Amino acid sequence: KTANSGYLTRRLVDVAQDLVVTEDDCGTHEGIMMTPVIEGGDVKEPLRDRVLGRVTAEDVLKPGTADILVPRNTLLHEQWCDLLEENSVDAVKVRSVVSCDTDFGVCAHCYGRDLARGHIINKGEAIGVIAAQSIGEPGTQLTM
Amino acid sequence: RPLVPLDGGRFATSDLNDLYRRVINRNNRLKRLLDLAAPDIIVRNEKRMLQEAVDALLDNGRRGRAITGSNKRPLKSLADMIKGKQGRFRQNLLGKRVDYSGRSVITVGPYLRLHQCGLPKKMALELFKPFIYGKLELRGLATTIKAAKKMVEREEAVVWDILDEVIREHPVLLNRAPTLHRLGIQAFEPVLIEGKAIQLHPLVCAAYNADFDGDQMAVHVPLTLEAQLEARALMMSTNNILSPANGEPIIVPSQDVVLGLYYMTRDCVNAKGEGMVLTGPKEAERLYRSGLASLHARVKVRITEYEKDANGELVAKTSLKDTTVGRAILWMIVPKGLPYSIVNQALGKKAISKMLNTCYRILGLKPTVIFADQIMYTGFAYAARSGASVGI
Amino acid sequence: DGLFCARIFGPVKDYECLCGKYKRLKHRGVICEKCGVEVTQTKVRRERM
Amino acid sequence: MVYSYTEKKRIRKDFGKRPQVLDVPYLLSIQLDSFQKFIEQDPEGQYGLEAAFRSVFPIQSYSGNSELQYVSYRLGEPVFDVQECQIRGVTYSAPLRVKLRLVIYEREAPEGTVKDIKEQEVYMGEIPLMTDNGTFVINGTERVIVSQLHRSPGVFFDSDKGKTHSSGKVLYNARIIPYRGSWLDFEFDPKDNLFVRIDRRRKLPATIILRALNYTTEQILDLFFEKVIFEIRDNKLQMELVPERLRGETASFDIEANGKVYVEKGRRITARHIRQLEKDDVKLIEVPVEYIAGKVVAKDYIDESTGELICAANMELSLDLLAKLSQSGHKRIETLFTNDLDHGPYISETLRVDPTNDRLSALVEIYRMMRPGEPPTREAAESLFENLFFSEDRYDLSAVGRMKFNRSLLREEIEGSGILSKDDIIDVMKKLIDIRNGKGEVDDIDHLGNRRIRSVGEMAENQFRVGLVRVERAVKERLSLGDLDTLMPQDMINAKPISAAVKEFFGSSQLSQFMDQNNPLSEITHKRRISALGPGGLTRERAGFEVRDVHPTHYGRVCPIETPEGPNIGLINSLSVYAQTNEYGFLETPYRKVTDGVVTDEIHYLSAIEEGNYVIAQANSNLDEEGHFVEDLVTCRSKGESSLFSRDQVDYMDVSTQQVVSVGASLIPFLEHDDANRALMGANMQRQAVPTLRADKPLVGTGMERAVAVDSGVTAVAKRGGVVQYVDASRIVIKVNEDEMYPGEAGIDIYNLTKYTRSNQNTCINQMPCVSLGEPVERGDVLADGPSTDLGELALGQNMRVAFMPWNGYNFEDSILVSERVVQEDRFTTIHIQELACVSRDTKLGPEEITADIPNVGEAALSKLDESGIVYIGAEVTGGDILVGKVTPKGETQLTPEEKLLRAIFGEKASDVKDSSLRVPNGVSGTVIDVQVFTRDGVEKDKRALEIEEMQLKQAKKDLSEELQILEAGLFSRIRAVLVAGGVEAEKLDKLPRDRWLELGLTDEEKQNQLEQLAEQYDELKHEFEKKLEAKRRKITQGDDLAPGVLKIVKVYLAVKRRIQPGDKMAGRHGNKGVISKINPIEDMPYDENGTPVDIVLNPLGVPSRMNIGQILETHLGMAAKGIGDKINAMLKQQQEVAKLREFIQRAYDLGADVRQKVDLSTFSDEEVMRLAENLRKGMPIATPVFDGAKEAEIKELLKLGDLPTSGQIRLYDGRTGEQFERPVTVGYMYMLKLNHLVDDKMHARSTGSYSLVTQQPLGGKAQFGGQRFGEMEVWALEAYGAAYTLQEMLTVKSDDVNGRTKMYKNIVDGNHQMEPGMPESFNVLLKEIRSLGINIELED
Amino acid sequence: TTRVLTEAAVAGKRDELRGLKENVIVGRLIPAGTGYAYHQDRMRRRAAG
DNA sequence: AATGTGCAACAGCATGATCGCGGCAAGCTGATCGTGCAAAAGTCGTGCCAGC
RNA sequence: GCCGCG
Ligand SMILES: [Mg+2]
Ligand SMILES: [Zn+2]
Ligand SMILES: [Zn+2]
Repeated sequence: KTANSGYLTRRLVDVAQDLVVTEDDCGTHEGIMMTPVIEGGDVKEPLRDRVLGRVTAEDVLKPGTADILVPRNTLLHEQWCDLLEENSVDAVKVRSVVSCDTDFGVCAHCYGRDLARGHIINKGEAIGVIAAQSIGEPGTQLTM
Repeated sequence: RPLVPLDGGRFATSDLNDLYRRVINRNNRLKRLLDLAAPDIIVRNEKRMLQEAVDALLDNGRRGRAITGSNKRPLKSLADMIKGKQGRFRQNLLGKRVDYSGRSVITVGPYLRLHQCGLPKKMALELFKPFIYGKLELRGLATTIKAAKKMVEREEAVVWDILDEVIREHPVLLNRAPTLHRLGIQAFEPVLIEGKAIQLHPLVCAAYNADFDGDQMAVHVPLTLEAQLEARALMMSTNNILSPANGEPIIVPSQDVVLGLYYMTRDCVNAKGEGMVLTGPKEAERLYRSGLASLHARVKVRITEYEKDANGELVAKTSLKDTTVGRAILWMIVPKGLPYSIVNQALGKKAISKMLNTCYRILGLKPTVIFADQIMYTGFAYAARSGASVGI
Repeated sequence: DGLFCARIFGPVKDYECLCGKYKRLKHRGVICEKCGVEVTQTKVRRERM
Repeated sequence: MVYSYTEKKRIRKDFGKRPQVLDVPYLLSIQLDSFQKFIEQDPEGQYGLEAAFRSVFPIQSYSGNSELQYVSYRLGEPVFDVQECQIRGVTYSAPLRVKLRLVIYEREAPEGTVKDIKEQEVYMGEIPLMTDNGTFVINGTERVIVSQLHRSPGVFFDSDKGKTHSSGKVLYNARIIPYRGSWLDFEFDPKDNLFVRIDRRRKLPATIILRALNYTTEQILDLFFEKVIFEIRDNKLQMELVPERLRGETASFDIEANGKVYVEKGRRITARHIRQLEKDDVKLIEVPVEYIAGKVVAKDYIDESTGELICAANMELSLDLLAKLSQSGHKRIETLFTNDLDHGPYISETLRVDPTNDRLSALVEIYRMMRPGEPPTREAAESLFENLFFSEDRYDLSAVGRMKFNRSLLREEIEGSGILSKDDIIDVMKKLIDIRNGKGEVDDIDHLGNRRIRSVGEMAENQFRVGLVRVERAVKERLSLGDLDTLMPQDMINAKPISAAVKEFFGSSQLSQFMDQNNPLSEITHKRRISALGPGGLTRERAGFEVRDVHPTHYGRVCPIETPEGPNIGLINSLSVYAQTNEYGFLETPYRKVTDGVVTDEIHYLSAIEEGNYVIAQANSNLDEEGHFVEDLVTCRSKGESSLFSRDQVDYMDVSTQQVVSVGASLIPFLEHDDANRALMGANMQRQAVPTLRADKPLVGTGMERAVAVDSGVTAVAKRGGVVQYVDASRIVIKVNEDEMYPGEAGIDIYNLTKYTRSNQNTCINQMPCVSLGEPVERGDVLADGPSTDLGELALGQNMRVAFMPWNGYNFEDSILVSERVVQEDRFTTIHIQELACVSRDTKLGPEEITADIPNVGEAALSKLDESGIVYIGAEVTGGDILVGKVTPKGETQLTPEEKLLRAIFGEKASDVKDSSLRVPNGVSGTVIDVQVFTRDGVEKDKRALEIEEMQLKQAKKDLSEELQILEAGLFSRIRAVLVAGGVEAEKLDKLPRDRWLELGLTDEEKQNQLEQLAEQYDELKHEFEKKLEAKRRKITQGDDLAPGVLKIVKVYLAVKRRIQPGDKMAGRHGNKGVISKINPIEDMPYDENGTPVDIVLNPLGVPSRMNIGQILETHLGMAAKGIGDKINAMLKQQQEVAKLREFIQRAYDLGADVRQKVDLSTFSDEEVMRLAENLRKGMPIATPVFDGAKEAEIKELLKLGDLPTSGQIRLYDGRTGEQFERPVTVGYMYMLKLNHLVDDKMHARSTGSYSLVTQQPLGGKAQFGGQRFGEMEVWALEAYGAAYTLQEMLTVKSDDVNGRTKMYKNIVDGNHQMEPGMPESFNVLLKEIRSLGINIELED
Repeated sequence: TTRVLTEAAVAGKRDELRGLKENVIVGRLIPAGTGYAYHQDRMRRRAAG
């Protein structure tokens, strides 16, 4: 299976090589709606895991109408995640890289914070190779 | 397309030379028979043969099931020998064998810091030859470059001192063979050791997927000012603590460190010392080390915690806590600002990574590095003190 | 006029030309009467086509 | 008697529990037997050289009336024995001398001969021979030849798993594989069409070959189908009744039996109606005309009125043709079954597809298909088809092929023609058809009844046969142009093709590889190896999951544990201990017969096929004294499965408990407590252990160590053991006892031990004697133990006091912490020997001379060189000191005055000649062991040559004079007895020499008969001694006939003692490996209450996640054994009286719960008991067989006897702080090995070196000063970091930028650390390579 | 590579060396990380002339 | 009601199938003739003057 | 081409 893993990671690296963070903020309103990953009778992915270190694309509303909890275009860190877990937020609209609409790259805000360091990502970080390596480092432990 | 040399003065024609010679032969024969008013069929046959030869030269293996020769193996034509595996894999495109590089077996050094590695003095003095030449020439020891080369060859004691000097703040970067992710190549400050095996800090092992059962690592020297700053500020083991795939810390205690931390922070119903009251962790360590109390004994200890509730300020609270001797001893290691509730458990490799994560998210980077080093030290020490063993 | 040639592809050894008519650094870019070899750095054996 | 002399010296405590029926075999039967069958004469041409010779000879010219008749052959005596042959570097081989004669026949008189020239033998070829250990010393190497596992020739049906067309339709294909030739394939098209594939070409309709065998359409339809008859008389149109065939069918109309209704229209189709119809005897009955509409006419009825007829086979019938045949008088019409219930429409479709129906048409079609060139002329197609199949020479499947062919088709006969007939193709086609219908089943291809083993003999025979046919094609030519003067040497003997083919196979082949030399275990494992690769085998990439898996028939034939790890897993295996080969070559395994309910002792060897039907018991089944089974319901294997069966149902029983595991894996004690993968790694790791300075027996063994040590051949084993007469560190001389003696010339046995000698892996091969003096020795005892052997018992490691505990992180992961006492006691110190060679070869400018005087080199370097220019024996060299001084001359003929001044001031050479001397390669050290200078015939002898030759003469005469002295002493004794019988002068007769002038004459009879015969015998003895000594001296001193260019060869040996160090790799035999981390001082290690410190500290965390409980059990058993040894050594220290020592040793040996070992010291006298106790002082070498060894209770009670804690754990005190560790620590004695992976050969570093001519990048690997490869993924990681400048310097300056390298070096030496990058040469090379195509690529601005 | 070069050779296209593998092959600073800053200086000069 | 067109199934062919590292032999194996003549170049046996 | 190492 190591040969298959190596070939897969080669393909991923080559498809994703030409992608670096080039802009501070594209300014788009587009985003991706995120909800806890649920199937059947058990919880699999809580919203805290799926939203941590991402930038909100729209204002999050408490079930009480017309109460702005966290403002638009902000980075969610452990404090924000804990605050939204204290309330009952269930779906959060956070911008993702598939809607950055910038040319030959990705906005530093559409892409969340880099997982290696707590701060938001800096311009010029080659994120395609990092993503390919992260996806391809496992696979040697996937039972095919 | 160099010619293969052989025994004596005889030379062996290589692949492309054979293909070119064949093409030239057929072209010359066709040219000579064109002017002889040869019949149409022989001219046609020679034209076909020339076309076939040119195709075999330009890309062998198709249209004629290869042309082979002298080994019953297809001949390596122009297309096949582009670059290694026909692409740019081997001798281009990130495939270069690099100079100023070495390789050796890795062993465990528990005395190291998080940013240090062990480099043999024989492996150095060979990676750092031009630097040592420069230092010898600049100190006035060897004026001519020949004198410096001879002095390094004879390896006097002054060469060793100068080598120790040039190593001082020059990070060298080690990597393991299957560099799966980016944490598989990291820059450490070398420490010269008398040996032949590279000594690797245990904590980083999980990043490398490296066990000390015959693994080998390669050492590269970043011989430039910009490269040195890049190794120090981008590839240092103190820089990449969290894995850039999920954000969870990747330099975490493993194996013996976890066993030591778990054995230290446990309790038993009856032990030496029960409900005894201690003025602080120092008294707990004194009681354990001198033998008047057990690591698992349950006591009441006066503990002072620090909170960062104020805006960037640490405020202290002192309280009497029901804990064990081992947890109190461990508390002398946690940096100020973390609650005592992170120690009042068993710390089974899930609490310890969580406590490192909270240290990173609350205190910063450098206190977390100091904390990780101290955790590894104390875990090894108390695992050895524990004497845990497997029996039938 | 061979596959390995000295009139083309440049010289074989340093600045020396075949037959040793002009073989030194004093002569440069000169083509011998006997052999069409020119005196140059013989690193052009990797470039002349 | 009960115990041999060598076993009496140290008796292991076997744990047994089950008597062994048959002992382990030779362990080398495969290679020795295969080569013996290949070489030895056979009066029937069954196998070997004689078989090939009878296959080829006799051969005659094309009606030339001249023949070569073959009569027997012979192999000459080898010129050099294996020792000298390995020393010089020549192949160990023997000549072939074949006796053949010419017969020239009469041209005028048919079948008559006119000339018969019977010349002597003619020489061709040089056949290598295998030594007594099963190795071919060729070109001065070892070169074991590995057995091959391939597909036995025959017929194989396959199902391709039924996923080809994604329609779910299963396609069955049959394949005929010859031993030598081209295969046949029959395949099914999902549209249900037969297809035939010859030589794996495109598919063709199958009926072409049937037409090619002179088979008409009617005949093939009759052969491949059964035919029924429809009778239409008086418009009745009756049908024959076949109730068996009418199983599933719908009644289209009323069915009446003899005018009475039997089955209604669409009535019940159950078996009851069929049985009722069959019970009633009913003749043919009328049937509706609608049913016959779908039928197809089989035969071709002929009209009696006109020649026109309906011969269209595979055609249906119309209403008009019914009237036509009625007019023609066709009362009965033959039509095939056309019934699809179990059968089906087949064959007819293929013939409908292809319209050819004539033999010539089929032959021309197949000739065009096979050969797409020129069409034939009735002669090329026929010859081509003859050459494919039913050809005596072009096609041949061997006897195993014919056997498999007959068995697959259930034919009673087994022996048959090794060539295809016309009927077997029909039979295999019908078998494919029937397996399609459902009768029969597809067979497994991995089954060991379908995989054969080719050993050395068969492959050598095949290569010799290839060479032989090649020589025959040549010798056939000349016979038409040869007169009566031609002789066999001139008969185109042509030794060159034969010798070239055999040497090419033996030296450079896929399955003839360097034999590993670490330990005797790795040797013995490599010798008995099964390889699935090879010429006629399969490649690594072309093998799927299924081929490299463990098939249920692998039980007692192929080891399930021992196999390489990464690429070759499952493709390389080792035979089990007991597996052998059939007469055909399939693997068989011993078993014990069961009669009634008892287990008898007769042993039957069962193959893979035969064992499938018998019910086979298990090795560990309890038995009573009478042999019956203790329990009624026992475990068994019936057909590739296992279950519980009754006591009277079984048919065979396992012979022993080592049947499953190989020789390598049967050495791991407590194997049953190890994970299968960890056991695999341990077995593969035992073979890499390096022999140590001193062998140390395993305290915990298995008992197979004696077998490995003895049958590996490294040791010296007696063959006519009597009483040892002389012992030396080099020789052992034994006087054979009188009970066995060859009459005449008396006889003694001399064993010359091989002293320090390099192995293939550059270890040391050393033999030291085991016997002292006057010690009786029996046949089969060991005299000297080779590398890593102790008293004839395999000892490839050392016993180390191992404590399982984490220690300050120094045994993190798998690292191993070692005490300084291990280094101090010189354990794990290994001697490594290296080769260096120098050649004095001729040159255009003159001859190369080896002289001590080397120009330009001073006296200091020449200090270690003698007057001949070669280093002194025992000189310690390192770095680059000169070993031999060789001088290369230079050509100078334009005599110039400056050279005159140079020649005048300095010597006559004036250092004109260059020097090219042998220097130690850098980084190598050692002491010179031996120098092996060889000289050419005619060239003057070197100074050291006379010394070496005189040493050889002195050794030869010293070794040969012993028998001379014995014989002369015997003759003198006989003469003394004779003179005592008459005229005895007592000591005076012994005072004078020559028996005091033969004691005059004395009596007439004694003088004429006794004295004369004694003198005659004495003078004949003197003469034979003189002549044999002269012959030996002439043999030793001669000029070697080396290569034409070379005039002198010099070989220098170096030896260096590598001591253990942190980087070194150490491992136990339970898969637990590691590298050392620290060499702790003695006082820092943990110690027990007795103050004795441990030697090795291991990590316990490596036990539970790896599942090696063999580790812990071996540790406890070693602790118990060392406890008993300590008790014995204590009772020996205080000089305790013998009887109590005997009683204690008896108590130790009488332990265990019903063990089969019954060693009793009552029969032992005092001396042997004292010797044994002194031998058990270090510990009791107790042994546990593989799967039935020591139990928990036995280990605990063994510990109890030695006054050790039964828990196996003691209290350990810290060596640095003195505090007791909180928990008890497991301490014992584990037997550890030092693998060949040392940091001395694995540390490398480079800063500048030599670069490749093209691409100008650094070379690769050590021994060439290479740089580490910055591969693709490394650059990916650097890009992920964002490291642009480091990446740029790694891509241009460090590697490929030609000017960037020099600029960067100058900047560093200056101290600038500036890059100044540039243009990699690799990209310029790529641009030139692309431009050399028809493509223009440039650099724009 | 046979297919990619063939379609590139016919179309007569150019690379412009914008990605990472293009710059690594020719030994230039990659446009990511510490080389990102250097690549921006070159881009503005190209636009300005 | 016979006819032409567009869509789909089956066969053949191209492509690629992890990264480093260490050690050992044997192939690595490799030739276009002669031609017979001027034309040139070189070489050899011989005689020359200049130094001791 | 073979063998092994992680
Ligand atoms: Mg490893
Ligand atoms: Zn964006
Ligand atoms: Zn010239």
